[PDB]
Amino acid sequence: MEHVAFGSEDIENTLAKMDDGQLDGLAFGAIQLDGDGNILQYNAAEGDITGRDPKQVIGKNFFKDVAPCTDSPEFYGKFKEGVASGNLNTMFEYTFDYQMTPTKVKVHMKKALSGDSYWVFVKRV
Ligand SMILES: *C(=O)/C=C\c1ccc(O)cc1
Repeated sequence: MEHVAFGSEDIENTLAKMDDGQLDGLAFGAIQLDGDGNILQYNAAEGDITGRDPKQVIGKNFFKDVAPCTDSPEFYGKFKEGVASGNLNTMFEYTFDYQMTPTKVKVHMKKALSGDSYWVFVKRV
């Protein structure tokens, strides 16, 4: 288990040194999106929550194909705004319900230390 807490203020610095292998050790879901919403990373933990096979969704558009239930002003709206503005740090509850049992979750989104990469952290509530 990779000892990193959900909601840590310096999470993006800590996660900068993790490979996909290390990323699977987190106690929470972690997805890495590019500026266009394509999945660059998607760890085992999130997969436990959504049922998705991590290595299968990589390279696919999240908002378009993986998780259409996040295609809303309440989720997709903030991401694109964050991307545009060049910064993002927001926390809010949500419910994933596409092709799965409705699961109330907490979502944390924040720009990565990298230029055009963005994190989506997910935990059960
Ligand atoms: C809403 O988000 C529904 C499903 C879903 C699919 C994939 C991932 O990663 C999260 C949620």
